[PDB]
Amino acid sequence: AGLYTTYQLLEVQRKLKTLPAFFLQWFPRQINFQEDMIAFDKVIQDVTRV
Amino acid sequence: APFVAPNVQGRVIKESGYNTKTFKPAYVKPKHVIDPNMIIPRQPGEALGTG
Repeated sequence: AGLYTTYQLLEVQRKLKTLPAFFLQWFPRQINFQEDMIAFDKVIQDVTRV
Repeated sequence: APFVAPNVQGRVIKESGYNTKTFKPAYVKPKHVIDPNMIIPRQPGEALGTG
């Protein structure tokens, strides 16, 4: 006291808030590609005919 | 069974025969023509650009 109030520091209270991954469980496949665009070819095959 | 007074002969009982089923199998004949108009054009696995 007098010059300055003495202190005890008790431990720091770190709240690290995060956004845990949920939707990325349905995007498991990863592609790293340098080409300009990605492309899909989707095919329908009606093999149900008699 | 028929009831029959024992003083008389007895009753004649009829019978039945049998039947048969007969089948011919059907016939199925699909085919494709595979001329170039189908072979040439790019199929899905082919890379864009060259192929």
